[PDB]
Amino acid sequence: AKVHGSLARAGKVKSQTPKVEKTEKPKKPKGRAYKRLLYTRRFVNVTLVNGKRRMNPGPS
Amino acid sequence: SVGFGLVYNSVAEAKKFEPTYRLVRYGLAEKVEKASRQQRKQKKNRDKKIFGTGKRLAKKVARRNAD
Amino acid sequence: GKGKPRGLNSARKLRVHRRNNRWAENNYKKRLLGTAFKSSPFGGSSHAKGIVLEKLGIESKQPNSAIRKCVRVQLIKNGKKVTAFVPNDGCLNFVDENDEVLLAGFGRKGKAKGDIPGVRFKVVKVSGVSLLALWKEKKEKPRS
Amino acid sequence: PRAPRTYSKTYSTPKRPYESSRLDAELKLAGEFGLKNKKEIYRISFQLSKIRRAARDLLTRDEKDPKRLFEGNALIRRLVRVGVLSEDKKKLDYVLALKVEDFLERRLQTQVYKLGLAKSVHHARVLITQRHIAVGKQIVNIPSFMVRLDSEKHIDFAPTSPFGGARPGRVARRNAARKAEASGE
RNA sequence: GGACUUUUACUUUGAAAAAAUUAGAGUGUUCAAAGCAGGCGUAUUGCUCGAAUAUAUUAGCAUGGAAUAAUAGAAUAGGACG
RNA sequence: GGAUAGUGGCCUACCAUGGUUUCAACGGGUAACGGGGAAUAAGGGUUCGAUUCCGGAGAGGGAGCCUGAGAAACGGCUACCACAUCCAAGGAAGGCAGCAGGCGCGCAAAUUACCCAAUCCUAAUUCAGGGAGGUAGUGACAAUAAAUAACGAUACAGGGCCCAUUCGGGUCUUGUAAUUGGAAUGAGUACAAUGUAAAUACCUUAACGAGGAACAAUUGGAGGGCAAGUCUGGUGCCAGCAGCCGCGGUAAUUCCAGCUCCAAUAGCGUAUAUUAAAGUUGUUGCAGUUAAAAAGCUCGUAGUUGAACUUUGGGCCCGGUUGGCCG
Ligand SMILES: [Mg+2]
Ligand SMILES: [Mg+2]
Ligand SMILES: [Mg+2]
Ligand SMILES: [Mg+2]
Ligand SMILES: [Mg+2]
Ligand SMILES: [Mg+2]
Ligand SMILES: [Mg+2]
Ligand SMILES: [Mg+2]
Ligand SMILES: [Mg+2]
Ligand SMILES: [Mg+2]
Ligand SMILES: [Mg+2]
Ligand SMILES: [Mg+2]
Ligand SMILES: [Mg+2]
Ligand SMILES: [Mg+2]
Ligand SMILES: [Mg+2]
Ligand SMILES: [Mg+2]
Ligand SMILES: [Mg+2]
Ligand SMILES: [Mg+2]
Ligand SMILES: [Mg+2]
Ligand SMILES: [Mg+2]
Ligand SMILES: [Mg+2]
Ligand SMILES: [Mg+2]
Ligand SMILES: [Mg+2]
Ligand SMILES: [Mg+2]
Ligand SMILES: [Mg+2]
Ligand SMILES: [Mg+2]
Ligand SMILES: [Mg+2]
Ligand SMILES: [Mg+2]
Ligand SMILES: [Mg+2]
Ligand SMILES: [Mg+2]
Ligand SMILES: [Mg+2]
Ligand SMILES: [Mg+2]
Ligand SMILES: [Mg+2]
Ligand SMILES: [Mg+2]
Ligand SMILES: [Mg+2]
Repeated sequence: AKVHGSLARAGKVKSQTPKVEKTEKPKKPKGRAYKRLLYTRRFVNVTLVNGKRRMNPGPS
Repeated sequence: SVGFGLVYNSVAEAKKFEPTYRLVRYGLAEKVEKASRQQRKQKKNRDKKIFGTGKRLAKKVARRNAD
Repeated sequence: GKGKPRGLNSARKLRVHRRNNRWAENNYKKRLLGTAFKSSPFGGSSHAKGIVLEKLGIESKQPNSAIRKCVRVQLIKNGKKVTAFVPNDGCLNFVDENDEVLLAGFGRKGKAKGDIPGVRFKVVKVSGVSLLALWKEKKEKPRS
Repeated sequence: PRAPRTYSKTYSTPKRPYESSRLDAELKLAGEFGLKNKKEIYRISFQLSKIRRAARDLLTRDEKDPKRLFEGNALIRRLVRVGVLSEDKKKLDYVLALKVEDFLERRLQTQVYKLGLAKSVHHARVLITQRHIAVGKQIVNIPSFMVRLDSEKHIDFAPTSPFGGARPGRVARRNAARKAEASGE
């Protein structure tokens, strides 16, 4: 069907999303320590068992 | 430190049977330096363009200073 | 026994029969006919670099409504003209015209990809500088 | 024109990329023996995989076959030597079984901790790579060393470094240099 | 040494067989991928284990088998032995 | 007969009419050098091999030849063809599919460095020569090992647990903590020795070298397949996503971001090809009434295939290798 359509709007939404800067955060350990940090988080102490389990829970 | 060593039956014996870079390391032999390896090659190739001793070719090219 | 000869001396027939019937295999057929070398815009190779002629407004297929930003490209080694897609958002701002671009396949083995009709290629680099990199802030587009 | 330098890869990778059960089972193993990689598990499974293959093939052969007896015993005696294989099950129908942890349990990473000396699997790691401890007077910085079980008795701190005693070292001697300089003349 | 022998397939064992690669034994390259080293002493005048084995399939050669499947024979007797 | 080192239609003379083919000759294609081998792991297979070893062929394209034991040689010559360089215009000269290096070509690939110390080769030869070869430089081709942190104390909090009439925190650690604590090491830097032909790195090792401004890990993804949010902001069938199914037209679990989370991690994404998944090429092992597929019918050569039957049964002997009960 149609081939020449308007090019004017190219980049529209990315150009108009309000920029918010990355916020400075504690540096996460790289390597074995991160695996460790996962292990103790995922298994040892756990967190919440509600209904099954949850990894990245929001306002629950 | 694991390593290797030799002991010759005399110092004359060593000097004749030893790699010449070792006698250098020790100081039993002087390092006589020469032109670059690719400098020598170039010298040879230049020499190849001359048949004979060539000092006779120095006079005939001196005649060119006239003509 | 339904067809195939079970005999101990029938090896020839059994070979020849398979040979014949391989041609009904799409992949086998392409490979021997040399379709890649003969047809197809790329020489059979993985990428091809070419030059931008015009910037197209190709409209999406149904049930989708959009305008997909694409460019008509003339491959250097060929002369073959090809329309390719310029991925992500903006990025058609990076291209312009008579520019050098690096085209790559769309993954579908020929076979144009999405709601984008007839476009079998996509842009990877422009002016040697890699659309991805341009798109974030990482690199900048060269002089001329 | 030189003979090719030969090489081989020491690991294999799981086909199903996301399997929640395998992942959990994987992490625990790492979190226990103190591994930074899934590859450090992948490697062992690959080594184990080839061993089981050899074992498998040997079993199909007739009992008391010359190849089977020779190669079979070698595999067994190798496995027993390092301490993966139990003395009680020596006959290789158990090498067919085995399992991963039996290999992991023998790493110098783990032996240094199992013996005390560390009191963490992670403290174990850092000590080893830091040019501490040893087998002989020979230092070993690789956590994967696979203690040979008759060398098990000789795991101890190095003749060098502190903890085996040498000299406190730059981080400590720095403070000792700040103690006598600030407080004294 | 003489005098003659119906033709094949299949299977067995063996000879002839480059190395590197593969499988694989031995050996603690600090581990490992590797390498083919090395290991012991009187470490002042030497002792010493190694550098295996397997695969190598069609064809050709050599040998054992005689089931399976072919081939040839004696009927115008122009048959067989002496 | 001639010719060759020599067999031979290799060539010539005379004579004859032969030679190959559906068991596929002849011809065509090959983005074809052959092989040892490579990739893919139930097996049977499939695909690949320009390229470290072996064999062959070539030296811009053809032909011809000198030398010699050996060449139809090309870092030898002669001629033609195509390139192409120097000049005083008369003439003369070149052949990188050797090492580096340049242009062109493209998706696609490194230094105009050092040395004969090793590995070996050649010569009249222990010595000379060797861009063979080694050395370093460039180098995320592929391959191996594996740093980016370890340990306490303390501040509430908890789950344990003995007691619970009821305050609870007490010593066994689970750790989330926005103040703390001294310990440790190489990444780098660097005397020195080691290393090396001489250097460089490595292995050693004085002096230095860690607290968040760091010596600060990435690359993709978070609707389904598929592991991880229905969080907040933005846009409003636009911009864009999306291998495939599908998202976006104003509360978007797919876009643009912030936060948080997942997977692999010194690596991870993409494109193209191939292999496994594929019993969707099927010998093992497919399907053909209606899903793709039995020729309208019968004859029939090539091909494949093809009933049963011919020394079986019984007797005697010899000596091997496992395994038992015993040693
Ligand atoms: Mg020279
Ligand atoms: Mg001369
Ligand atoms: Mg058809
Ligand atoms: Mg649809
Ligand atoms: Mg157009
Ligand atoms: Mg072209
Ligand atoms: Mg055989
Ligand atoms: Mg005729
Ligand atoms: Mg044919
Ligand atoms: Mg070709
Ligand atoms: Mg080849
Ligand atoms: Mg081939
Ligand atoms: Mg080619
Ligand atoms: Mg021609
Ligand atoms: Mg020639
Ligand atoms: Mg040349
Ligand atoms: Mg030559
Ligand atoms: Mg003149
Ligand atoms: Mg060159
Ligand atoms: Mg490259
Ligand atoms: Mg060179
Ligand atoms: Mg870092
Ligand atoms: Mg820091
Ligand atoms: Mg990210
Ligand atoms: Mg899920
Ligand atoms: Mg929203
Ligand atoms: Mg998001
Ligand atoms: Mg991957
Ligand atoms: Mg079969
Ligand atoms: Mg089917
Ligand atoms: Mg129908
Ligand atoms: Mg039908
Ligand atoms: Mg019919
Ligand atoms: Mg017919
Ligand atoms: Mg029959």
